[PDB]
Amino acid sequence: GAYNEAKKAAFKPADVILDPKTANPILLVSEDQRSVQRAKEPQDLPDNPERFNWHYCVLGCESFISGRHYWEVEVGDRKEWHIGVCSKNVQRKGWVKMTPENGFWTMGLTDGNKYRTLTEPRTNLKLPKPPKKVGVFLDYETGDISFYNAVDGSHIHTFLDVSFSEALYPVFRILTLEPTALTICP
Repeated sequence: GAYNEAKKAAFKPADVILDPKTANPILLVSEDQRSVQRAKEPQDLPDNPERFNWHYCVLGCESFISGRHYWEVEVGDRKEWHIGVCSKNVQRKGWVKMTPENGFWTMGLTDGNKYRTLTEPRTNLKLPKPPKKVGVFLDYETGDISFYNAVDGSHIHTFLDVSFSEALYPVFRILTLEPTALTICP
């Protein structure tokens, strides 16, 4: 409603571009670097330090170190996805649990209709109607990372008062093979 729109007025629209050097080798980044798909099996890519080698993750190219920013992700009719923000300084090699304590502030969908935070423990989110487009808001100085349905402005989750000192990236994760990609709205 009017509340989420005038919120949007106070946050700078970020132009998020996926970074192919960060993407786990099971992921494909599109030619326009706005969408991500999965491959049936891993591609042959370098194990460069930037790359997630266990988690099925990819980062934006640009990080945030101050200010208020937002971007929007077309999740569409996908059955599975997770999105949010992570530290520049997360562990990219080997497994770490994707939780706030490890520098991941994410939420998403599993099995078509189970929305959750990747808080520790996870928290189940009851969304009266499924989002097609998710708005992600970052306020670096307050420490808030929030998720909204970008069409009706309805709130999905906020991580409040996080203690940020680090650069933060947009992060995206997909586990499934589906016909619909995960796509950044410009």
